[PDB]
Amino acid sequence: EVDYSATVDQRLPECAKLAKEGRLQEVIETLLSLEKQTRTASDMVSTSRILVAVVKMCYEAKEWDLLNENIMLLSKRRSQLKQAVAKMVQQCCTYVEEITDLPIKLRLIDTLRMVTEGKIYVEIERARLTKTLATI
Amino acid sequence: GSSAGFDRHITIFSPEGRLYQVEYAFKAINQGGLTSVAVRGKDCAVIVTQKKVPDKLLDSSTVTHLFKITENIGCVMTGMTADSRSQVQRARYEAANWKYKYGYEIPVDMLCKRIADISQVYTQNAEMRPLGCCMILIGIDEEQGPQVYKCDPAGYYCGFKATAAGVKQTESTSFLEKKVKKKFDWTFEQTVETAITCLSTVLSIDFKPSEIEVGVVTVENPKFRILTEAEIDAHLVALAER
Amino acid sequence: AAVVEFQRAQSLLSTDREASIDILHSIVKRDIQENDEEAVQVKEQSILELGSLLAKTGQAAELGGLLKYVRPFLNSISKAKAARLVRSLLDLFLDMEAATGQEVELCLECIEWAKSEKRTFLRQALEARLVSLYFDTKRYQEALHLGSQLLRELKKMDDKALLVEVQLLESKTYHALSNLPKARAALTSARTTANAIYCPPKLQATLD
Amino acid sequence: SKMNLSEEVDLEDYVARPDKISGADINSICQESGMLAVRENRYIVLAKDFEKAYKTVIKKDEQEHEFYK
Amino acid sequence: GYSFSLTTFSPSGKLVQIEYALAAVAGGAPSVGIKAANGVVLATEKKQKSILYDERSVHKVEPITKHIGLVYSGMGPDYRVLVHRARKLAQQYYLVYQEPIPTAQLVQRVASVMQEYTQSGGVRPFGVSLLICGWNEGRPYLFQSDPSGAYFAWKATAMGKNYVNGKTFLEKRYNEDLELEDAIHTAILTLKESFEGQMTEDNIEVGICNEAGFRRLTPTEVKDYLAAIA
Amino acid sequence: TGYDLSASTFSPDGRVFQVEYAMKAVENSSTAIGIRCKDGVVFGVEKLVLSKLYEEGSNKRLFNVDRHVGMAVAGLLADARSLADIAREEASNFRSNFGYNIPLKHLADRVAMYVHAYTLYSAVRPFGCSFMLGSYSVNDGAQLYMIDPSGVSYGYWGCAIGKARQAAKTEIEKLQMKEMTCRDIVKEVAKIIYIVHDEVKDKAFELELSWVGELTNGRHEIVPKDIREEAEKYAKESLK
Amino acid sequence: AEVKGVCTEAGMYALRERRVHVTQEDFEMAVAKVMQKD
Repeated sequence: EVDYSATVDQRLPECAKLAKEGRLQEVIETLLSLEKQTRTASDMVSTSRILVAVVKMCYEAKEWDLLNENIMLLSKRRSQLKQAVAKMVQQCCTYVEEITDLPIKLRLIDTLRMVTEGKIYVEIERARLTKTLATI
Repeated sequence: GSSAGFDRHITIFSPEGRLYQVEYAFKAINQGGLTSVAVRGKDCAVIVTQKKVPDKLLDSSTVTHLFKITENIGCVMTGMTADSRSQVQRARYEAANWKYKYGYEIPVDMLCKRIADISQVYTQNAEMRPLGCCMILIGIDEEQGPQVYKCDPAGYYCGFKATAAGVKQTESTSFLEKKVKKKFDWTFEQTVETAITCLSTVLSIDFKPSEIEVGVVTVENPKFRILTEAEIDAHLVALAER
Repeated sequence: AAVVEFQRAQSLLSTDREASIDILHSIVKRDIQENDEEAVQVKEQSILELGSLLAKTGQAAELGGLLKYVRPFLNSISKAKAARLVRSLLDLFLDMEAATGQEVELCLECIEWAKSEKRTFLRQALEARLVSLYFDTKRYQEALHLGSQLLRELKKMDDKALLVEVQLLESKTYHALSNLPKARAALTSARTTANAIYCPPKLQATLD
Repeated sequence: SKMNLSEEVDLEDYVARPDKISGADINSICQESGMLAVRENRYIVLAKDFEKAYKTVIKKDEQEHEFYK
Repeated sequence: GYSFSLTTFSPSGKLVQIEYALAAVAGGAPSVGIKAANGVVLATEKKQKSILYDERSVHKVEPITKHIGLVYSGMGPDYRVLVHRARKLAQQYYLVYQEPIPTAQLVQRVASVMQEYTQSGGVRPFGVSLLICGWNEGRPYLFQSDPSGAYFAWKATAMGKNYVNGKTFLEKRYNEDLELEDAIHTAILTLKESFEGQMTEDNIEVGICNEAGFRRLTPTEVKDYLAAIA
Repeated sequence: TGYDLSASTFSPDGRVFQVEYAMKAVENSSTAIGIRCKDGVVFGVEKLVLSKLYEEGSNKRLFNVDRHVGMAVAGLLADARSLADIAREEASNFRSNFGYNIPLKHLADRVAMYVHAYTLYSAVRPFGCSFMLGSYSVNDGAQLYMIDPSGVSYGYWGCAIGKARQAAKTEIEKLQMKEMTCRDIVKEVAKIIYIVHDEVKDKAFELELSWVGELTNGRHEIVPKDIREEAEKYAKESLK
Repeated sequence: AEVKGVCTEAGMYALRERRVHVTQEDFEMAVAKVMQKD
């Protein structure tokens, strides 16, 4: 279509630096706007990178409240691409294994298992998170 | 659908108790090909209808189904254009007569109740046909607040939180029914947006600020005003960006 | 004024039930002026919400005593509101299976209020409930006498749905008195009356 | 009962409607409810699918004017 | 206007147009009226086809005087014409006699208006039946005005859709010793059999007449009465 | 079928056929066009001569309903004349009550309601003529309203009533009327009427021209013969 | 015919209980079904 591609290749590293500097609440709004342009454009690969990007920023910055709020929010966007949400959940369930803090891991599991409920494209993940939740 | 005599040609009862002539007047609302939508918010009422100018030869400033019945009362007419103007002229006369005789501005509920009363006589006397038009009034009451009233060819009338009349009345009723079920006291911007959206979603047009006329009444300014193409563009831009 | 306490009582619902109970009681014991259209609405609402809470706490003195305490109050609110108030409070006590021993007493007191206010339809439902209380308390002879009067009154007004329940209670009362011939006769009447109408699934199960 | 419904689905909302519909209509409503779930790559029918399926299947024109009652 | 009667006698000696007007009454929303010992209750099914309608905007139980009230079953617009005529007739009575119009007098005056449209030129009969309730001389009054112009004094009656079954329901549920509150209960029960869906405080309209006069019960009041049904 | 014999009877599809039949009387008449240019309104009527026995000026389809409003008609000429006097008496009453020349928007709205009033009852028939009212003033500006037998009045930049209304509308669209003046448009109105005229069909027409604008000081008048003949030569030359 | 239908329904009610002889209960329950229900 109007595939953005290099457009997100210009923002994403720039947004990566600002996240480390401390500006996170503002850049996610910037990436939310950039996600909206890509999602409407039906750019599968670009939108997938943004959704995977934002969850990484909230993970590396230990923003557990913001990470869970974002996961719910970006999954509920209007006409969200199913493959892009899959990559977000696949990348997010990796963060589940890394996290050792039980209350934080459980809330992320409950959040992730809620955004993957009833959806075929993320049915493998929700299974593995259900297995992960059971072992805990 | 039984018939006996002239029950199809004059406003007299059918064997099953139906006024076919009055029913046929309802089909005349769809003859114009236009849909009107009225939505009432917490402090505003908006009437929106589509404007069609088939050729550049026609003066688009004169194609208006939005009529300023009073300084504080405005209406959107759907149906036969000629019959619609007659109701508007009659409604203006009754509004002026009410002010002269009673000393205060005519309530919106009483304005159509007279128009509904006027149109009922056409449904009882066989010498005249019912007016094939539907009238939707909007106005801010002193106490009841925003008001929306439809005014059918048969003399039926009711208050509406969100009504619609025309070709797509039933499809727009379902959309408005879904929105009111959410139970949100909409602001002025939301009410215009849900009024424009209702016409847009049902017709699937993605309006330009030259294909719809928007008329609003607000509590802060209880006066009926026609939104300019620039003003309609602001809502169309805001709706698109979300 | 008193409306704020209602939200405070509503806020205390998440807390201990007895903690909110003090808030609702204070409104209930609060005296009212001539009309106080806002206060009586809150006072009636509190009394309905307080009794609903007591259906979980199970306090006979506070639930049974509530009905006996508010009889003067029922002369202030509208008759429909008062009748709904008596029905709601009295139903909650008897749905509470705790056999405090005074159930037949205030239920008879309610019927006396129904007769005083000439609320016939309200009285019939309480009488049909009183027959069930009599059977549950083993006052078999009194249960039949009250039911027999109710059967004639329900027959005249063709209240078949309520009629079937009374005949079943008469059927159960005779069966407990070890009178199979009269229990079967009463059950026969209940089945025939039920066949004449539509039975709600609760009534059909009780008949079956 | 044979369909993977969500707990948020209240069937009484559509049962209580005054539309005079048949078992084929009710089967179509549930059938189209799973149609929307399948379209959105889902396996659980939520309330929004049932609301859209009911509206599509019924599609009852008013056919009655209010002034008659 | 046309100067010839649109209502004429059929060869079988029937005013066929009047019968067809009564057919419209049978298609209207049910209306139930009960004359209890201490008052009269008027109840109707005020059910809208969507929530978008404002229920309180238009009322089906409309007062005529401080002591007389109307409820109809039939065509909505025609009822308003008779409501205005009844109020005008009630006033014309009041200016001359300086006394509230008796219930029987208003029905006779209103029924005369209904008869005119069954004989006048170029007009069709009103497709409504009027249930008139009032209080005069310390006694409750209930009347029904058919489209033909005939007025009947009813102890308890039902009009509109499923009126035949509602009338029989009242025969087995009405007694002259009934009180006003039990009349409201019996009225809502009478509506319930013909009612489809559930009866809320907004989809039915109940009006009562007593020594204090005629008033239309607010939706809050109808809710208390409705709670006793279930 | 009986659904088309009275104006007080609706068809089952909600259409008054008696009004629509009156529309057909207009579509059987010769074409009259009106163009609202930058500084006025110019009227042009294709006026066929039914016989050589008619004098030049008979059956004038261009009327003067006021000193500032013209009227180009099409359809039943008797009904067109009757609607002319209704417009004349409406304009006369407006001046005798409010004290100023009647606005063309109000004149169109007033006459159209008179036309609409004949579309509701079986005691009268709809007027079988469609007409255009054109006016100019310093304040209101050039206005051109067309009223149909149903009673519908819309403003126009260029309008055509008659049997070649569709053909004339295509020719009017090619014009840039909002920028050119009456002097340039009278030639164009002549050209369009000559284009849509059918010589093999009903022939021997007379060009009736009238205008109202700032060059007539807001007064409707017949285009002078010198300009009318100049436009006629240009119109005839455009046909090659 | 309604009287006859009551009898045939009374025999049905005995069959619903797998009885052989029609009892008075069956006739009464048949009366209620034929008249009141229908």
